Amino acid sequence: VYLDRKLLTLEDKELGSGNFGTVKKGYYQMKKVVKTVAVKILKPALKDELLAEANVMQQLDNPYIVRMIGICEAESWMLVMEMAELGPLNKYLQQNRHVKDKNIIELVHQVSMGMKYLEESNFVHRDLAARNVLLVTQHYAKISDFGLSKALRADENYYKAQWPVKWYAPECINYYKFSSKSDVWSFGVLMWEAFSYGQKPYRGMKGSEVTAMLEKGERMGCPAGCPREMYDLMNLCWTYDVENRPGFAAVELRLRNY
Ligand SMILES: Nc1cncc(-c2cn3ccnc3c(Nc3ccc(N4CCN(C5COC5)CC4)cc3)n2)n1
Repeated sequence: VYLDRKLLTLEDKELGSGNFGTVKKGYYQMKKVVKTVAVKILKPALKDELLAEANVMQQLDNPYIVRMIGICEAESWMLVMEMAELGPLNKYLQQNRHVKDKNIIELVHQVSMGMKYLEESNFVHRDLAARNVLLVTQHYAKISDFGLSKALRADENYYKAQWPVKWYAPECINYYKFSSKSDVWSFGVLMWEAFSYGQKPYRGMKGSEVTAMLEKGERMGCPAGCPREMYDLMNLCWTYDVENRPGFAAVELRLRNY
């Protein structure tokens, strides 16, 4: 899974950044054709964290998950992935307010299929948000940013940590337990973000203020122009009790029929 640095050419402009360091556009010389790529370039536990991210991506093979090309150890550690040219979903929608709601449903349904696969694979994403959905085209979305993801043990359906608070279900905040159902709650917030054309959720509120609101049974309101069925699904994703909240099979199934 180890790439040749001479076969990788990086562009100076940067696509994004994270605690890991920077993301740059590049080109990798494949078997004959050259492939456009996005490269995460490492800036102390980050190397192990980047390698863990690569380990998850190596195991995943689904049309709605960003594909990794490989890793390269050169001037810095690099995670080379196929390029999703149109970038993060939230920024795209902030700049393209005329996408049809039908178009949004198609994109959020694609996200549920990638997440259904991840759930079937017993991986939890733990960072599912509109900023981590990338557009290949306006009609093809892929899930990215597996830096926090975990492979669940064969005998448990959750990972217990020893944070993007606004995307986390109550059981994550209160008990530190992350499951596919926790990702479902995030998917509900992601849906809200998508239908709000990339506005931030719980605008102007502290994480502790968000937690108090949810405990009161309050939820974000319906974004302007959002179809009732999609708001209803969001509310179902925001079911307080992990046991009664739907899984991705149920979410994906509802989205497919709609
Ligand atoms: N963890 C992070 C943090 N940041 C980025 C990424 C990231 C990861 N990936 C994996 C595959 N593909 C991508 C990708 N792709 C991308 C494509 C286009 C843009 N945009 C840059 C700004 N641009 C304006 C400046 O000129 C117009 C709009 C398009 C950004 C990212 N990004 N991962």
